[PDB]
Amino acid sequence: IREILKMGDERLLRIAQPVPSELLGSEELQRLIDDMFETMHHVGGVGLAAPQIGVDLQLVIFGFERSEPAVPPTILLNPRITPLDDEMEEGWEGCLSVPGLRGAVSRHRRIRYQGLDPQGQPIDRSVEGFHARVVQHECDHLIGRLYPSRITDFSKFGFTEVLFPD
Ligand code: NI
Ligand code: NI
Repeated sequence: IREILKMGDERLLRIAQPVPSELLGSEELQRLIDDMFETMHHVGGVGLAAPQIGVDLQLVIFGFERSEPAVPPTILLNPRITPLDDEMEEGWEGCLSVPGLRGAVSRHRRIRYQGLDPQGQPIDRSVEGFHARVVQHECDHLIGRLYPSRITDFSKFGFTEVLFPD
């Protein structure tokens, strides 16, 4: 469990450093991953960027699956996103660095993403809808973008208890 930096901290604005080839498969890289999962499981989030705990590395984790749009548990390093078409889809987002709030954000509906897993094996997936949304959201942290900077319709930005009574 680690401190989630909250919006306004200048560490969330960094352009993150690539993970060095040298740490691929290293113990230090494992501790970080473990902390990130423990921290994300504890505050009940769907995803987490290393910069959100003030670690300046292109490293994100995400994964959603319970009684019900599932997303596989993934550890993506040094990622790179390619939109597959011009189609956009609005949907609800929150974030642990912006507690108390939700916003509607329009994202690419279909992406390819590529990167490395923690042992340096390449990742290369084509995804749509929610899975595509989460990856776009987490990769924004690595270029110092939080989701309010992405909102086009501020009629749908507000406090969670006000937008969602239940
Ligand atoms: Ni190197
Ligand atoms: Ni986030």
